[PDB]
Amino acid sequence: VSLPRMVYPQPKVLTPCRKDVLVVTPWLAPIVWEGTFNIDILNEQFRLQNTTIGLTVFAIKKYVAFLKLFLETAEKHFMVGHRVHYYVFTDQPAAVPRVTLGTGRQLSVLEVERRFLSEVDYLVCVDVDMEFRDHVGVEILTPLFGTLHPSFYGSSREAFTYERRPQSQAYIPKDEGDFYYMGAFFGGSVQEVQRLTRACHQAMMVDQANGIEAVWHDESHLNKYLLRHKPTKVLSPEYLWDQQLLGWPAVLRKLRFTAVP
Ligand SMILES: O=c1ccn([C@@H]2O[C@H](COP(=O)(O)OP(=O)(O)O)[C@@H](O)[C@H]2O)c(=O)[nH]1
Ligand SMILES: COC(=O)CCCCCCCCO[C@@H]1O[C@H](CO)[C@H](O)[C@H](O)[C@H]1O
Ligand SMILES: [Cl-]
Ligand SMILES: [Hg+2]
Ligand SMILES: [Hg+2]
Ligand SMILES: [Hg+2]
Ligand SMILES: [Hg+2]
Ligand SMILES: [Hg+2]
Ligand SMILES: [Hg+2]
Ligand SMILES: [Mn+2]
Repeated sequence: VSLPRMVYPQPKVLTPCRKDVLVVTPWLAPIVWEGTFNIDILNEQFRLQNTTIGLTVFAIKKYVAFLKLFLETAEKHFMVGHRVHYYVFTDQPAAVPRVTLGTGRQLSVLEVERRFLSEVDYLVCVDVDMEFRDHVGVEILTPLFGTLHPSFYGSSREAFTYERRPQSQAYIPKDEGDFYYMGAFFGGSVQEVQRLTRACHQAMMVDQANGIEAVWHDESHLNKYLLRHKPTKVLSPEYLWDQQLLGWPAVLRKLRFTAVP
């Protein structure tokens, strides 16, 4: 469907978006930083498609305590204006807090899937011991995306904590690797996310049988997958930070999703 008339600042071809950071990967995938996108145009594009975003989180044992802040802040900053379906996987259904949600947003509690394919267009998978502090919207939606780990975004590949043992399916040699993605925030279309989760599950089963466990578990496999299946968008550390441990550097114009102290 055609976009309606819109009035906004004209993009300037001879004026770089950001001159301090890389905003596009070598395989032409945008790296999402504040200043690279006009959210009004993007909101229009995704709303015209009546986009539904599923947000999945696991809250087991004492982690159910993080749900209230997580959901409350998600209501203020996550995909506001769009259809959102929260999926909370927990071992304590009765412990899930009663959070008030805006219109067009719902929450499903699953006690511990084709359902995802028929319910949402995109799946966003994150850790629950976090809080949203600023805008996290449709600028992240794409077939497959990963997020730059805050501890290695400025490091050389040799420093990346990839699994280095050739006996592991998550193995990545010192001369390979684009970025080190953190397992705490990834997503994409339901189809691509299920392909990724299926691939990692099978790879971890193989390691299990071979008597080996990847150095950083699921994250090690996530990195191996994204190395071989390039993400169509990469999120900057604005999307995964810890102000207490890492402060607020100039390169980050916004701190959007952070660890809870
Ligand atoms: O006993 C646990 C351990 C982990 N988690 C989930 O797994 C995520 C990632 O593990 P964790 O946050 O403990 O380590 P980090 O990922 O912070 O290194 C947690 O945020 C929770 O979402 C959980 O629900 N119960
Ligand atoms: C849960 O809170 C967050 O995700 C915010 C960012 C935390 C940044 C932590 C930086 C220090 C290292 O963290 C560890 O890094 C290894 C890989 O080297 C793994 O990713 C661990 O899960 C992570 O805790
Ligand atoms: Cl998840
Ligand atoms: Hg720009
Ligand atoms: Hg997920
Ligand atoms: Hg997750
Ligand atoms: Hg994998
Ligand atoms: Hg897995
Ligand atoms: Hg994975
Ligand atoms: Mn965490």
